[PDB]
Amino acid sequence: PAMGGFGLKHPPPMMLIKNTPVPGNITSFSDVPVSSFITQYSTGQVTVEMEWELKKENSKRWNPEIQYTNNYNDPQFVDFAPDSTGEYRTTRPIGTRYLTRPL
Amino acid sequence: DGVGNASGDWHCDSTWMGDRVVTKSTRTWVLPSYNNHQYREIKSGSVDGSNANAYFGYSTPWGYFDFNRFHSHWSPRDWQRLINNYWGFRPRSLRVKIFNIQVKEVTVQDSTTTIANNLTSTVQVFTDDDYQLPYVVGNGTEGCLPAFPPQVFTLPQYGYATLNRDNTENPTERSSFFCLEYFPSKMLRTGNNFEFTYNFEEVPFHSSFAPSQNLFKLANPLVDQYLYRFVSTNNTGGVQFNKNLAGRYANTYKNWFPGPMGRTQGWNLGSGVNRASVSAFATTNRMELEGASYQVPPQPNGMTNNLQGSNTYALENTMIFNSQPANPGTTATYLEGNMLITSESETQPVNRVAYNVGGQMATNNQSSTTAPATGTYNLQEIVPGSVWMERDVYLQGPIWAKIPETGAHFHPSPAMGGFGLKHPPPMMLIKNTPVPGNITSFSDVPVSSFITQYSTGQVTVEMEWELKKENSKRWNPEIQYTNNYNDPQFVDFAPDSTGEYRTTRPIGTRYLTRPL
Amino acid sequence: DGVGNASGDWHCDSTWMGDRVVTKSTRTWVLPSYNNHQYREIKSGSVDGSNANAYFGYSTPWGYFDFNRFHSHWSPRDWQRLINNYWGFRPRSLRVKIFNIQVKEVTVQDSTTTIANNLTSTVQVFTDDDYQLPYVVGNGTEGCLPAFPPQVFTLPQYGYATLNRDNTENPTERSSFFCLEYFPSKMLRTGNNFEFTYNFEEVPFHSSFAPSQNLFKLANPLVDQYLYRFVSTNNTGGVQFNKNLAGRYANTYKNWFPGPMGRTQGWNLGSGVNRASVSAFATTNRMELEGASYQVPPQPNGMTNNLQGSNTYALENTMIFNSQPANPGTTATYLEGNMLITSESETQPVNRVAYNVGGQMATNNQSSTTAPATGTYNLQEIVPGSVWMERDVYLQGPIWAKIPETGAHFHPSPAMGGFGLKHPPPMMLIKNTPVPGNITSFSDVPVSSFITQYSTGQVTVEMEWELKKENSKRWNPEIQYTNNYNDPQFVDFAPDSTGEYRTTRPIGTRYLTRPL
Amino acid sequence: PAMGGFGLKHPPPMMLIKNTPVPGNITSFSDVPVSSFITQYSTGQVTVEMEWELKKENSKRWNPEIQYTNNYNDPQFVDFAPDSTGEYRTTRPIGTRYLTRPL
Repeated sequence: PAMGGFGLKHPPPMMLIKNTPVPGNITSFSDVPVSSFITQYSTGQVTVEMEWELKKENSKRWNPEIQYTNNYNDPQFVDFAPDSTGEYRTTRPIGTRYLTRPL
Repeated sequence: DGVGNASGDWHCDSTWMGDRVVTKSTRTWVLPSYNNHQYREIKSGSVDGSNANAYFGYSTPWGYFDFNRFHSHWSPRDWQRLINNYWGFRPRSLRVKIFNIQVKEVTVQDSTTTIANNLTSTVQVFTDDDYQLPYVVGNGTEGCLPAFPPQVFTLPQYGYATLNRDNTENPTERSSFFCLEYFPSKMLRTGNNFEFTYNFEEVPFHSSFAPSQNLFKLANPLVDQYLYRFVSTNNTGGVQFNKNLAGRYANTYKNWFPGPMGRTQGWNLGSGVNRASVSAFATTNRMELEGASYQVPPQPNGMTNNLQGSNTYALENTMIFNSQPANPGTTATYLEGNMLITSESETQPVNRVAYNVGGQMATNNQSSTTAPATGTYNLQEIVPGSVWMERDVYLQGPIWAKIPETGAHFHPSPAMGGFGLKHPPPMMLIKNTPVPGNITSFSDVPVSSFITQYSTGQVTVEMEWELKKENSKRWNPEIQYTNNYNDPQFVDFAPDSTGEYRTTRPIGTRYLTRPL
Repeated sequence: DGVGNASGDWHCDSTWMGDRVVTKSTRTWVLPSYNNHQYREIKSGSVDGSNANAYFGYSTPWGYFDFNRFHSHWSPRDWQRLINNYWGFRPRSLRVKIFNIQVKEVTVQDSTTTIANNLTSTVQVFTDDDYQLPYVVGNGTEGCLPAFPPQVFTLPQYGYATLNRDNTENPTERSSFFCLEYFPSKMLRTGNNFEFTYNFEEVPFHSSFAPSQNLFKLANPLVDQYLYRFVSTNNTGGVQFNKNLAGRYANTYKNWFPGPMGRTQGWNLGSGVNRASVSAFATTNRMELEGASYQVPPQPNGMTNNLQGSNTYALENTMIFNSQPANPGTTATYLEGNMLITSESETQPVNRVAYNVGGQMATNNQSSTTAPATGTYNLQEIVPGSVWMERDVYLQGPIWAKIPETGAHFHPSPAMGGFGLKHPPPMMLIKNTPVPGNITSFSDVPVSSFITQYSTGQVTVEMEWELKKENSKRWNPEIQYTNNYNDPQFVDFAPDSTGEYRTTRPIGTRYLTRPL
Repeated sequence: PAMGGFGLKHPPPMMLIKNTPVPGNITSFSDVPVSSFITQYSTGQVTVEMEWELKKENSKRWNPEIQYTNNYNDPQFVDFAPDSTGEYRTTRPIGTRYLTRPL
């Protein structure tokens, strides 16, 4: 895929969810479908557990490598943390290539 | 289990079984929803003209159980039974239980504020068993299980300070954020309960006895020493000696020395004039750290803040409690009449007096032309063959402290008293799981409207303590902690006419004596 | 073992055993001490007016064995036996042996330069089996085992380029240094030997046959197609069709297409006028990479550089060898008479001609007012149902290339021919262990005076190849590679009067034919 | 130890080495010790193999940590590598504390 990631023939199936409808007060019969419902919503918890397999880095480079590091000159707030308002901050995209390999 | 079945029972007790005693306490707690479910980054600059006051940290929406006060486990009367009969004690195990939970939803429509219970809501609970979070429990802060069992308490909010940059409110690239929802926790509905056990690591017994002898006068007052001492020079400069006589303790040779001391200022309580209109801060004992100046009460162990039968107190070497609990952030000026000022006068035979100089020593080299000169010192640290007594534990004081992980420490015994532990009883955190209000459309922006609610429940703590049996051969009767009041107007350690619990005195731990 | 016992024997051979053939080669190598035992950081700026020439890297004091040329394993006559009889072949295994080592010390005192052998000196040897080092072997560079067995060769010095910054000589924070002494190696004294085996990964057979049919004329010339084709519009604009007749290949419907092509410039060899006083570079085919322009011979697979029976060559789609080995860094201007110019004319029935346009196609939309227009193209990449022939292997050419590790590639077959391997025969590095000169005092500064020395020894390579038996039903006789010279003045592929090995022609691999 | 490292009661024993003396041409007897030797030196290889035990980092910090990283603005040469002369370069002391822990 152009946007990155794994391309799958059969990816993690979609999980759909909905609130089962509950009819309001209906006093007479009609062949026309019910259109008045009790308004409602739901909430809950969801847990996702993923196992990932890793490929161990096996280099013979002598000198030290580049690493992703928390480097900020005079931070006004901690990055990747909630600020004074409670809203989560993120000031930079973190890619994936820091280690090197000879071609 | 279910809504109409109770998840646990009430246990308050004390079971003495020889070498052990087991205490049980149950209390009723209430938990507010803190911060409205969110983390906030809290901070401060230089407050009250001191940048040691600056910090940077985080408040969380979690609350925690804190039972690190002796009165949370001991009744006044069991405490008396302990300090009048044993030479020491130490904690062995801990068992905690949270049960009978009830989540209440609060709705304030049209100023009616009705409280209904929500049978389907949860509270999350976990214990930080690997000490991965900032441990805030053993630092003399409020929010512990109350002294008196019928009292209902509010759990305090968990928060912590991390690193600030240059004594300002700003963080550093090393400041850390800990998300507590990033630990595994249990969820409890109204029929559920949480249970947790812990064993303390072998620690030394607290020493609940006072020394019956003075450290500098351990020689037999009937025999002379076979050692001599330099006493002067004759008109020509030749040195002269004199034998150390029997009972002349001012001159005998000593084998052991008193513990470390750092002079503190002494003030008079009750009768006894002090300097008028003083402002303590400017002249208190300080330690520098990262460029800032901090007060360091109660000073390090090894001194005595009071000399028996005297009203002079080295106030900063003292633990000062209030006779009652206070409201948050009070700036009232309390007087001696409101306090429970502790005294360590029963360690004076071994610990130096904090408001006096520690001794003196040679300042020059005498010769036919110069006379020997000496100069006193105000501080003196550890030397080899030094002995002192640790600070005492009070019923209204702290049981343990976590020894900071740094890889290097000396004699891990906390300044405020109690046991110093590498791995102390883990923190137990708790919070009301958030429940969203009516949300009708989708948004990628996080939900910010919740149903307001709170919880309440019971908590039981069960601690096993090991005792060290007193084994004296003293002939005459000892001093004992006793209920002695001249013309009581009310019973102490009991509820008064209003229903509020009274306590007029700090109860330490050293009544029994021992020869050195 | 010992000084007076030989550590191995001489093996040169070829053993044909049906479906397999095993070649063995032994050569004598000499190894100079490179750089005087030290690593140097080598670099270049923009040379010859091209910053694609800039680099940054390291030379090391190691040398390596390179046997990635066919003539290192095949004699001219065994090569002929292979290309006249088989349809394909592929490498199966490799076994290498280094033995009979001799370290020589060289002393030049008073211009006498005497060579003595040093019985106690070592050479270090290792193979990079995990491909942790820059693999420089399959890039058409010199220093392979020689074609002719009696020749003695010098091992080349290992060096590599890493990343340079912005087409300049400077490194980047990603440039890496590899210390080769940081791998485990064997040490060999004059009685020792080194042995190493390897198995190739299943690869496709090389195709050593030429197509006996043209790809666009696979239909039976006797039958018409049951498909029709648009041939015009009548005076009103209505469309008209015509049946595709028998043998009218210019119109039949096709199922398959020729391989990818990128137009290259065509030049005439021998007879055939070219533009006078030209400077190729300015107009050669290029690819940009990191901001620089690189020439890319021999262009990607799928084209033919020559049309059989013609003297026009798409020179940059061609492998050009020299009839003999040259000195390092020669800037001489060779003429056609000195070269061994290869031709891929036997793939013309399937591969497009590199110096011609690749075809044409619709450029507009016809209507009552506009006539259909078409435009030719100069490049065309892969389409589905495309077929082409890979480049041929020559006796004087390369056997394999390492496929670069990037996680994404298409049809890993090297432009220069041969097998593309994920994990190719590991590099074998070798160096003379340094021996310090007379050092009389201590210094923390590394020793810089060494005894000068070199080594020599024998190396044996044993490769097993698998063959694909030719299974034709052609009736008439085939084309074969044959020793045909009109009035020879010397025998080709033999030493001349001087003792130097002659080779006047590149010997490819496609003589046998097959119907498509 | 003030300079850092491990303080040992019984540290890795000292390994001493010397060239055994070889007397020059001595033609007569003397009770006086020989003082003329053949001058010589030695050389060889030395291999040291150390096993180290590690303490695995077990943090619950959320935001990213500080890491030692190869960061140079406009390098003129690779650090911790041989330069054009062949001499090994090192422009910075590399300590050991990058990870953090709550007290």
